[PDB]
Amino acid sequence: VDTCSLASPASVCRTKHLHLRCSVDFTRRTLTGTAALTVQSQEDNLRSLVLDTKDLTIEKVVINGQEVKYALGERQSYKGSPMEISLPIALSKNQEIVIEISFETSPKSSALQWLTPEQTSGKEHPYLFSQCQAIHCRAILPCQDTPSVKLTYTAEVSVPKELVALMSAIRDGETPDPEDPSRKIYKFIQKVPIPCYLIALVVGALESRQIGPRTLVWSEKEQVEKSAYEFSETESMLKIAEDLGGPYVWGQYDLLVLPPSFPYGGMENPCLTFVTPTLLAGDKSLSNVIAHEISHSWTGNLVTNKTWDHFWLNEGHTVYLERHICGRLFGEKFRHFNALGGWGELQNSVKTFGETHPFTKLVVDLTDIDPDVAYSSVPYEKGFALLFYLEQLLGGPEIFLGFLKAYVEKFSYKSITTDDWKDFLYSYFKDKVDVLNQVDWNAWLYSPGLPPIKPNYDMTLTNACIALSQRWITAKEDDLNSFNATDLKDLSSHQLNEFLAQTLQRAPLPLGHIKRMQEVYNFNAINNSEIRFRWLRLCIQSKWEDAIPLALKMATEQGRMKFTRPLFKDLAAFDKSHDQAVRTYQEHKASMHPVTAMLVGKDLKVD
Ligand SMILES: Nc1nc(-c2ccc(Cc3ccccc3)cc2)co1
Ligand SMILES: [Yb+3]
Ligand SMILES: [Yb+3]
Ligand SMILES: [Yb+3]
Ligand SMILES: [Yb+3]
Repeated sequence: VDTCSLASPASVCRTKHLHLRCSVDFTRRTLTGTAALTVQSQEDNLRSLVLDTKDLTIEKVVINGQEVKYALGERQSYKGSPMEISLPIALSKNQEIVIEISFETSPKSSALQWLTPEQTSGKEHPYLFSQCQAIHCRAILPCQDTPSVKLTYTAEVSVPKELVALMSAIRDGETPDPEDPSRKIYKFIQKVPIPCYLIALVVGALESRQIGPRTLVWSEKEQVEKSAYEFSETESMLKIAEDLGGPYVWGQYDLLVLPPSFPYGGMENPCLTFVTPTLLAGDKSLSNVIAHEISHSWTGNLVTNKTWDHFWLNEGHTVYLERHICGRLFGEKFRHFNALGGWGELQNSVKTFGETHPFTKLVVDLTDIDPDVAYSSVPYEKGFALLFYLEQLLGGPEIFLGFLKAYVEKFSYKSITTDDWKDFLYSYFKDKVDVLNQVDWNAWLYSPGLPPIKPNYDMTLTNACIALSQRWITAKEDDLNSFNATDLKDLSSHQLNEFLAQTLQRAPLPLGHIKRMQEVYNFNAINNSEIRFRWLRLCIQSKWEDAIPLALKMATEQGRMKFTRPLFKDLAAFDKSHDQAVRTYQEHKASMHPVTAMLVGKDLKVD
């Protein structure tokens, strides 16, 4: 049972296919159309079924060419409203029918952000993009909005002819709209079954550049050249990922660089990974996010979590593969450096939530929890830490990678639970069951807080970061003169970020130390978003009033939640910036992504 879905479960009926025909109306901020669901009964004498919806207007439901009865239930908060459909003829087990639902979305759809021309790079055209994970697909179309059900899909999308539509699917042509010569229809096919959280749409003034044999980058024209360079390692990462995971089954691997309000670093929409433009550091240094989205083509998109309580299966295995791709490209010492950084992010999340908090468990219970409120680094890093621990326990990365490949092959096209994973781990490692039974499974999977054992990490690349951080933390006023730009000369961007992260873990530092850091290191000049984020948090938490306009600008000029939520929270916690933080939120809230708007409002206690 999926506690986040109000739809008929997969034991009752299963959507096999969606045919979406829709029109994007930027004047009304609506998507209007038909969703034709091919549904297979899983029981005898099926006479009704229930779909998820959220803020959808339903015009009619058509089966066998006639309108049928349907009823929308009372709204259940973030879950939306269940839609019960009375079938005209009882179905036997395995019988399939087509249900055609005529619907329109709400301008406030939590799946969608509608941008005005002034919010875009080009300033002439508007822009739309979706983000369905976890349970926002129901705010675009009626569906069994659960990852326990996988379907293929086809779509035809009518847009103003000056604009381009793309989806999480193979492009299947474009024509003038035969109903309206001011519009174009773009067609799409997704022939690999997916959970519906992977459906995605973008409409805007998009251009493409080829960067590899199976990859185009898409953005507004102003970002194409920088994006092509930034993501040039993509084909190399795809080849490594195929070596680790088995064949790439999805045909194309395109990248779409969204406007700056995209809420996440990336989203693994099949055939078309969506990425934040905050990756555009100019030196490819944030390419781990691409390695992570590539990895999801296996762990998440092929093997899927059955319910959101088991989300760690998706993210932990993806971080694990991501860090192997980066280790194959840049060395094993680098993989251990990134692994140890992730432990630090886990320490931070556990300290923030508290060590007894239920969202620090690996397997969570999202009954009556908004999944967007539970989202954190925990499933990423506690999930990675478990796999990295098991790697060490079971004989190292070569051996554990054999398990990963076999796991993907076993559960390809399926939706699974933690128990399914664990049973297969035990089956695969049958000759090492004595080692597996040493694991404290109850603590790792079901207990809050830090895991009960910390893995072993190579320290080679970390040591200079720790040493410099400790020099600053232990410095007194009379030591500040000893710091110099030469301190950084042998540090990569990754090490500078880790130096900041280590130092931020001990924040605040005295204001004179932070002033001295700017004087000698000129961190205000650095445009790398991860470095800048941690530098600005360090400054604000250390009560540097000069950093307030910089922090407010970064919090509002982009909307990646990783950056925006903690910058707003730091600014609200500094008495000198509190009022500006709340005022700035209130002035921007109407033109924010709807999920970001909600979560920053929760964080700032501003309703
Ligand atoms: N260990 C652990 N898992 C979670 C968790 C589970 C599911 C989700 C849903 C979600 C929401 C938004 C975007 C992507 C996924 C979030 C967190 C927490 O702790
Ligand atoms: Yb029957
Ligand atoms: Yb075709
Ligand atoms: Yb039409
Ligand atoms: Yb078993």
